[PDB]
Amino acid sequence: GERVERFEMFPKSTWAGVDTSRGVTNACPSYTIDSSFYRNLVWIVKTDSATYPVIKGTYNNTGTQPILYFWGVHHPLDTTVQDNLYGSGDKYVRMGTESMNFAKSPEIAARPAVNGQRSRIDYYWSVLRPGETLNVESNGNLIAPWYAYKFVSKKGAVFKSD
Amino acid sequence: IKGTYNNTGTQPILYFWGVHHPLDTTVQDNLYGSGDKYVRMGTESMNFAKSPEIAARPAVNGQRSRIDYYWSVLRPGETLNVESNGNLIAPWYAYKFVSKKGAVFKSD
Amino acid sequence: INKMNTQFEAVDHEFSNLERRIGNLNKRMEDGFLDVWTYNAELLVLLENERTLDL
Amino acid sequence: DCTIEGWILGNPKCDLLLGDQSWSYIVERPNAQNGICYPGVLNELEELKAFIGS
Repeated sequence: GERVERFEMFPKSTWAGVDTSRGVTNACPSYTIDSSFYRNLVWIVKTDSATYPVIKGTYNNTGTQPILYFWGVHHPLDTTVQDNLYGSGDKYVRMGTESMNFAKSPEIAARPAVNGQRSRIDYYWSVLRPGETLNVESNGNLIAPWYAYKFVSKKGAVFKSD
Repeated sequence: IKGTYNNTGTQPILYFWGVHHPLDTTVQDNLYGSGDKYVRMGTESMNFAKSPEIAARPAVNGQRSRIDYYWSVLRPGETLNVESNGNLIAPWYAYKFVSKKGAVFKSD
Repeated sequence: INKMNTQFEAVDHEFSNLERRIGNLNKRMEDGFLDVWTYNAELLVLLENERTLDL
Repeated sequence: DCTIEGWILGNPKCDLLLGDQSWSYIVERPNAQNGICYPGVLNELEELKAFIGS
């Protein structure tokens, strides 16, 4: 990578019918507060009303810069945690582009505790090419993208030293 | 739907299949029945099973649905079984194949 | 010419979007072999012409 | 006018290559336009091209 430009791709006001503020946990703290989350991803949680209505989003590529973006799927530890954070029924997290196809189902299991969490979040990444459109659909357990990186490249390397 | 194919000769058989993913539950319920669908296939060494993943992808050539294509090579003496409840793109023609090392060139 | 007849075969297979590392490994291997063979041949040519004129 | 994908899949516009065939090497043009018609992903396409080259 030679040059990057961080921008907002799917704003918080894109997902309709779901609570966008509850997406924080003590496992991801900032230096001021204890419960926070990634500044580039949104942990979509149910509102007071249940059933987690089907959420959709889209993004068109007009410029000439590839767009590196990230998303995630949340896997709770109990059916109680799933039914509390999201609605009831079969959930899914699916995404598509002109060349990308992704679809993940919730896999609830009680993993060992890491940073006080027995749940997991599988993180996935992709690169939307110039002129490529991205569609996102979910019924639950979705970690939605918020900020992405417009990216222009030239060969380099990475060093692990002090 | 079920299907099977035995290998009697001595030529490996390169074959292809696919799984269709519509954009709506309406499209799925229109093209195929209702309920849980699956596309599963097995050989003496191959195991495949894909579930329908309905999502509205961006339109490419006027299609918001997708078809995931998969390929395999049935070895001589290997049997192939195919089973499906929906969303199956079934193999029709395959290639009996005899090999020797070569390459591929991308030029005009 | 006899000791140089051993050909190093190398073709560039297609590498996907998620095969950047294998592609870079292939590129580095082929480029290193090319550099080694070129250096060997050129310096052998120079030294052999030298000692031939001397002979 | 095609790619290997549309060739072994059987795109109706690449039917000149067909039946029982033999060769020593395959040539693919860069600006071809007849590939995967119905959108999707051909799994292990690079390994498929490598195995076809042989």
